[PDB]
Amino acid sequence: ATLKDQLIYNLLKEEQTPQNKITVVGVGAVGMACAISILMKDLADELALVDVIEDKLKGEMMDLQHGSLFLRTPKIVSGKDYNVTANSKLVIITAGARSRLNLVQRNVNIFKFIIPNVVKYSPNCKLLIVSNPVDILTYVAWKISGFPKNRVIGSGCNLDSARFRYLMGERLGVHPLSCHGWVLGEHGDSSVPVWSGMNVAGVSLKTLHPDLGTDKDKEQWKEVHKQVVESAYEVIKLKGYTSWAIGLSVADLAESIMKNLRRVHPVSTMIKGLYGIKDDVFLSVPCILGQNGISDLVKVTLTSEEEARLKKSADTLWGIQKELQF
Amino acid sequence: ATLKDQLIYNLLKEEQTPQNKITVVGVGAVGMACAISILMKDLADELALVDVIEDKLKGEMMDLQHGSLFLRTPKIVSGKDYNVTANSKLVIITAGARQQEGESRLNLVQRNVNIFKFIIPNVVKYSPNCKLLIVSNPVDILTYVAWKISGFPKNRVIGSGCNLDSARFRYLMGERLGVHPLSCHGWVLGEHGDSSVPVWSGMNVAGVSLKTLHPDLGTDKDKEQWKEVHKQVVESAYEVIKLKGYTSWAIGLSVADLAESIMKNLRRVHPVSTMIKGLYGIKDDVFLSVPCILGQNGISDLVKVTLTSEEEARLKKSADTLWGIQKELQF
Amino acid sequence: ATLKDQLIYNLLKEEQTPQNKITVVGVGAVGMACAISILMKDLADELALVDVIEDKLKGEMMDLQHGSLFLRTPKIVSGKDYNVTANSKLVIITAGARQQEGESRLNLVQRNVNIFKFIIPNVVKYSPNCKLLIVSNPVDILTYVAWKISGFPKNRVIGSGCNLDSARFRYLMGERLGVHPLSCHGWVLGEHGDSSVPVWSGMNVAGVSLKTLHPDLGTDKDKEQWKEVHKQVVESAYEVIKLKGYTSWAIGLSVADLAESIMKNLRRVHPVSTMIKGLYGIKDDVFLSVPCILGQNGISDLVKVTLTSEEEARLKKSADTLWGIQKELQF
Amino acid sequence: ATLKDQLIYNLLKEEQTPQNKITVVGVGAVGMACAISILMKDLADELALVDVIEDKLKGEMMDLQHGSLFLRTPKIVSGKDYNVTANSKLVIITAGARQQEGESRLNLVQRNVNIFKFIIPNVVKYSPNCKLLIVSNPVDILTYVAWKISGFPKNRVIGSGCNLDSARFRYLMGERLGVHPLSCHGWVLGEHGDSSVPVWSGMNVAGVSLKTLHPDLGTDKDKEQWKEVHKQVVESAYEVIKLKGYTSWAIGLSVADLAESIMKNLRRVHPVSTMIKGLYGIKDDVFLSVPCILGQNGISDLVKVTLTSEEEARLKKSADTLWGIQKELQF
Ligand SMILES: NC(=O)C1=CN([C@@H]2O[C@H](COP(=O)(O)OP(=O)(O)OC[C@H]3O[C@@H](n4cnc5c(N)ncnc54)[C@H](O)[C@@H]3O)[C@@H](O)[C@H]2O)C=CC1
Ligand SMILES: NC(=O)C1=CN([C@@H]2O[C@H](COP(=O)(O)OP(=O)(O)OC[C@H]3O[C@@H](n4cnc5c(N)ncnc54)[C@H](O)[C@@H]3O)[C@@H](O)[C@H]2O)C=CC1
Ligand SMILES: NC(=O)C1=CN([C@@H]2O[C@H](COP(=O)(O)OP(=O)(O)OC[C@H]3O[C@@H](n4cnc5c(N)ncnc54)[C@H](O)[C@@H]3O)[C@@H](O)[C@H]2O)C=CC1
Ligand SMILES: NC(=O)C1=CN([C@@H]2O[C@H](COP(=O)(O)OP(=O)(O)OC[C@H]3O[C@@H](n4cnc5c(N)ncnc54)[C@H](O)[C@@H]3O)[C@@H](O)[C@H]2O)C=CC1
Ligand SMILES: C[C@@H](Sc1nc(-c2ccc(Cl)c(Cl)c2)c(C#N)c(=O)[nH]1)C(=O)Nc1ccc(S(N)(=O)=O)cc1
Ligand SMILES: C[C@@H](Sc1nc(-c2ccc(Cl)c(Cl)c2)c(C#N)c(=O)[nH]1)C(=O)Nc1ccc(S(N)(=O)=O)cc1
Ligand SMILES: C[C@@H](Sc1nc(-c2ccc(Cl)c(Cl)c2)c(C#N)c(=O)[nH]1)C(=O)Nc1ccc(S(N)(=O)=O)cc1
Repeated sequence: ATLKDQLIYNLLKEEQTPQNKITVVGVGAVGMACAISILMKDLADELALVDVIEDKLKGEMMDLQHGSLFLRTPKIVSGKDYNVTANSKLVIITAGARSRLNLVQRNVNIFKFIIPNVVKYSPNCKLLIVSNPVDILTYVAWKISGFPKNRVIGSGCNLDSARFRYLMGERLGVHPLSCHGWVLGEHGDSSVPVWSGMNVAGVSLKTLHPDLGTDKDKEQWKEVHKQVVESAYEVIKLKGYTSWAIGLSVADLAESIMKNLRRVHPVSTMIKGLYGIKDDVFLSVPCILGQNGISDLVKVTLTSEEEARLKKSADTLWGIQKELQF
Repeated sequence: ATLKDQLIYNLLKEEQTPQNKITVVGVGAVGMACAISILMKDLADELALVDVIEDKLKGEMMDLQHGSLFLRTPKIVSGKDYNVTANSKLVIITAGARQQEGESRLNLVQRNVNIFKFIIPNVVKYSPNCKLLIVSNPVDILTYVAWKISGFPKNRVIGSGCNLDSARFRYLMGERLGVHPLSCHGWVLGEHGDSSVPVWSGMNVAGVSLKTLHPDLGTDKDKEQWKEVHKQVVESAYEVIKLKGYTSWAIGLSVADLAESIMKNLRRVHPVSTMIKGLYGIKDDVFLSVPCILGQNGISDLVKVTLTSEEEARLKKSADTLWGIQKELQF
Repeated sequence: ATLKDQLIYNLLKEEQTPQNKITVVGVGAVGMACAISILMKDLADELALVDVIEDKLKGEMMDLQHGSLFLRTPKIVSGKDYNVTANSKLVIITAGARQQEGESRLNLVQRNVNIFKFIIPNVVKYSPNCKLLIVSNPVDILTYVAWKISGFPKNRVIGSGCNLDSARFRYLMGERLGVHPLSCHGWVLGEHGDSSVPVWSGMNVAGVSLKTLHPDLGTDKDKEQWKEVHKQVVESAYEVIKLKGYTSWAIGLSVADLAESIMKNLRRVHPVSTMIKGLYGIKDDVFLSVPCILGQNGISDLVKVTLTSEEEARLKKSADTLWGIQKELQF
Repeated sequence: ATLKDQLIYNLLKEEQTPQNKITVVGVGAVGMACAISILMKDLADELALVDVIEDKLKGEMMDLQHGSLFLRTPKIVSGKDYNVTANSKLVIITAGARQQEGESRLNLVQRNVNIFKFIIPNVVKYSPNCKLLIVSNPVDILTYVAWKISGFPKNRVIGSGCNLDSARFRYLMGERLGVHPLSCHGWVLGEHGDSSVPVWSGMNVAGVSLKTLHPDLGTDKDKEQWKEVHKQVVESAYEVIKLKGYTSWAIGLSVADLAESIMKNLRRVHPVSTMIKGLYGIKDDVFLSVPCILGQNGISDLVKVTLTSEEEARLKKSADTLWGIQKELQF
């Protein structure tokens, strides 16, 4: 018989449906950073990669597979066909392009193909949307998939808040893990730094320093949030794109989802009902993440100005959204 | 009183050196895969990055920094100037030209040797007690070059070598046998390149010799053509390069595997590029992979593999080929 | 208008079924060491503890829970009633009675049978599809007992067997050679404890066979007395018990390693106790350790190790002894 | 030659000191919990254990060693003689007496002072530059004793203090809110144990102050009696002890978390016991818990929490009480 059969006696020939499977759709810079970060955190027992560029997709799969000895994810697969994504617990969408409106429409056209395919093979997965513009595309994925809002999550301001805490820790000489602060609302340009919640060891910086984040602030802490916004552009300008930070951010979200941790993360969720907002829009607020996606959200007390900014974002997003062609 | 002063009382200042600093030279596809892997393995308390392309360097540094919340490495720095690398315990060199589709790693010698002539003395100046881990291709030749230029004892000059080839081999073995690569044991030695040598005589699962079970294993007569598995290992980089343009993730993980053994003084055995003079009647100062014990002083010991007459001939051929190249280098 | 409602808006209250649940039955030193190791390796999303000693049980649960901030297992439960164990992927049995001075093997085994007669039906009731991992001694016999009572297929009943014996062997081997145990390979098979069998032919570093280098290895003509390494594997277990009263840490770590392969579907090879009828020469329903492929279905395959005449005879004798005892048991 | 010499060619003999060494003094339930958690977090390249009970010490050491295959800490040692602790970066003291029937609390305190009178000089002798982490109770008093005896600067003497109390508080908060403790923020400061102070103003999720949302929080008029949460923090300490006889897992995990920040120079903030003279009107040499930045040189900075008059008066009362005891201790 074969060497295998001489070496190994078989008790039974499998095979179970995937138990802890994650799919990443789009193997560009962001998708692959998510993939490697998820692999090194041992979050999945099966990883599937999808893309439309077939040679790239195969080469990325093979590169990862060659590192199998150093990982604890025993099955890595890829394909243009969504059959490879069947029974995923979590499906991460990083596909797309990176004026504006026509760009949104290009990514919407992409989602019109991707989302139905995802749902067909994993009708009960959680969807985590990373593609930009992320808040708008999370709404698009929600409408197309027909999923309940708990199962559709935008990476949203998780990255923005990580940047903010990195910058805060640099200023204070404290690890980011111990520097707490929340950036909410729209990802990117219009995000909102919640000054009232910035604290170390529960000590409110705003209470110590009333001018915190105002124009008159002798220390111009507002510049920290300015950097949060601008640093996103600077990284793209410097290396051409961003990958590592978003990959790590996404793996953190995936960790709460896959392990049912119920930690709180600022991610994009359907916010209709809050802050005078009455349109189907997705904005980041702090959400409890677990095996059922977003099960709960924190109602952050916002100032008048902060609420106004979220409202303005909602209006803008809805304005774009009600013109999109599905 | 500033906000910081209101919030935090300082007991004492003055800086201290990092305990476990790693530098990566070259922030291209390979350097950054090494960086992320090392970061996610929590091996370093400081990571330094160096490159000659200043915008790319700063951008890569910043991208990693923005991921700090999710890491356990509190300081990430970068610069074109090697002062950013001072006091490194381990310095990983990934800079230089890579082989294009259909090009041999051996075609990169002039380019990369010349780059090493600038890099290595700079590294040594700022971290005279570091271990050097060479990744740039052709890796065996460049380990020899790094060793010669640095003036380090050879224990502290390590080539990533066949750790990756052996990983690939065990991956493919595991796919054939239906076993995780961790449980499939098999060694690929010699050149990290076309002349590498699969040690059929040592392949096993649970200590059961595959060659004993299957005498034709690895030969031309083999009905299961296991030699094709080694051919796949040889061709793997070329195939991945044809498909995605370069290789990155597997070598990044391989390097982090080696870094872990060194930084944590594990004394695990890995096939890495080192001087093999004195083994198998080889008299030249040739570098290529054999199994080595890796720890805090780098390579402390070599494991002497018993090769068949056929395996030993192939290894000697690999050594002959590589020494033909090394010997013509001028320093 | 409770603080919770002011603070948190609930989107839905649904389902909430554990996806990666593990139960430990028995919270003595072994059970709790398995528990802490499993927690620190992030293997489970829910951990359940069962024992008949209620105060001890609640105390252990609370002590683990108070450490929740430092763990990534969000739900830890306990109870004397098996409803707490519902929907476990893996159920680890460390419960049983300790042998009394002068008590016969049969009397001790029978008491454990009687204990398993209460435990196993309750486990099966609540997790009909779980894998069972038996740790309780005598482990080879009690693995058989759990298989008989549960009615589970062979693949889902696993004895920790010689997993710990082999880890001890590799520690001792590593110490002699100055190599990390990860890189020292060697297999102790058959009966856990006194009658275990060291497979000298498989002992190697980097695929280099120690027996081939040193043909007297393991014999009485061996001037280096490598046989003493296996004698230490056997004696070290008793020595630890005499010194600290019990063993806990090493068994905890070994069980966590098995749980990792099972929970993550790794298909790594481990030396564990499995129903060995029809193989290695044996015709009775007995469980002994051989290298087994472990993953999400428990033991899906096993490795057929080539044994010397002596090694084979030792396994056969163990099988004869085990069946001699088992055939007298009252179920 | 020997088998070892046939198998392995040595390049280097010269060994080097362990570079990230941790010692645990006292191998009771607390000490061994600290040990296993530190081992499973890969914080140390060498672990030393010290106790006065020789058989127990050796057995614990061996049990850990036997688990080496599953660990990344290549050297574990033990001894009654403190030479085994030489060159430790961090030394964790969990050694203590047990109060006896009829014994006064002050008498028990002095018996632990007498224990430290022997331990601390020995630790200082072999690791004059280490950080001391005091866990032994009464922890705040004994941290002062260790500081006084050692002559170390305040940054290198750290009491476990309210690290555990705070972890318990966050666990309980998390249960009430249905949120992971990692995302539930709240600080218990001052004295470890009975007289600890829950800082209501700092309790939050996502930076949303519970005290602002719910002004009655932490008062007797609290319709939800959140004060009961802190009551459970103190009460649960006694309940675990009553139920299982001692506490181990939670303290061990909390100590490993502190060790992680120190060994990896993270500069995270933890509630630990430190010299507070000069704060809150306190003018005596007393150690109480406040949030401290922990890194390579121990406590480099502390956070100056804004406290209510009532909260400030509790710490002052605690300091007066502790000083009154300390001035009467016999050194
Ligand atoms: N939410 C956030 O914080 C961040 C979001 N991003 C976004 O992530 C997206 C990707 O970024 P990059 O990876 O740098 O772009 P990229 O161009 O390198 O990769 C995109 C990949 O999507 C693939 N793709 C295109 N159409 C597809 C389809 N119909 N099905 C499957 N795959 C398809 C492309 O072939 C390409 O490989 C962009 O939208 C970018 O703006 C980037 C950084 C941060
Ligand atoms: N040992 C192994 O198994 C593998 C080795 N490699 C080798 O690694 C090397 C790098 O590959 P990639 O990162 O894909 O190339 P890359 O082109 O993406 O990056 C190379 C980087 O080296 C930098 N560099 C060039 N000269 C420099 C100097 N004097 N100082 C500092 N930096 C300098 C470049 O600016 C560039 O950023 C190649 O030689 C490649 O063949 C690649 C894969 C595997
Ligand atoms: N397979 C191996 O390599 C090793 C196996 N062991 C075995 O593991 C077993 C446990 O060891 P220890 O924890 O030290 O003993 P232990 O006596 O400290 O703990 C046993 C626990 O089982 C509980 N128990 C008894 N009857 C029960 C029932 N009907 N249901 C639930 N729980 C019950 C006891 O109350 C006790 O808490 C022993 O049989 C020991 O020999 C120990 C070391 C190694
Ligand atoms: N700070 C905290 O949050 C907590 C502190 N603790 C304290 O930790 C200490 C230890 O707790 P357990 O491990 O349960 O006590 P234990 O009595 O079980 O173990 C104490 C060990 O200290 C050893 N020891 C006594 N004198 C010694 C000496 N001169 N040199 C070396 N070792 C010596 C004993 O021999 C014994 O092995 C106690 O003081 C306890 O109160 C306990 C729980 C929490
Ligand atoms: C900081 C830039 S960096 C950046 N931005 C974009 C981007 C974002 C939004 C739009 Cl509308 C367009 Cl056209 C491009 C792309 C891309 N692609 C990219 O690769 N990088 C960014 O992400 N801006 C941003 C603005 C609004 C939204 S939202 N609230 O409408 O969802 C999302 C993102
Ligand atoms: C090394 C001791 S340490 C030890 N051994 C025992 C033990 C083991 C077997 C028997 Cl038959 C008895 Cl009566 C006691 C107990 C217990 N209880 C204990 O607490 N510690 C041991 O586990 N021996 C052992 C012998 C035979 C078997 S088997 N092949 O029959 O399953 C399993 C183990
Ligand atoms: C909740 C008990 S649980 C407990 N408490 C004690 C204990 C604590 C304090 C004293 Cl003064 C005495 Cl005599 C015993 C022991 C012990 N041993 C034990 O094993 N468990 C506790 O730890 N109390 C405690 C009180 C005061 C201090 S302080 N601020 O004066 O240092 C520290 C701890």
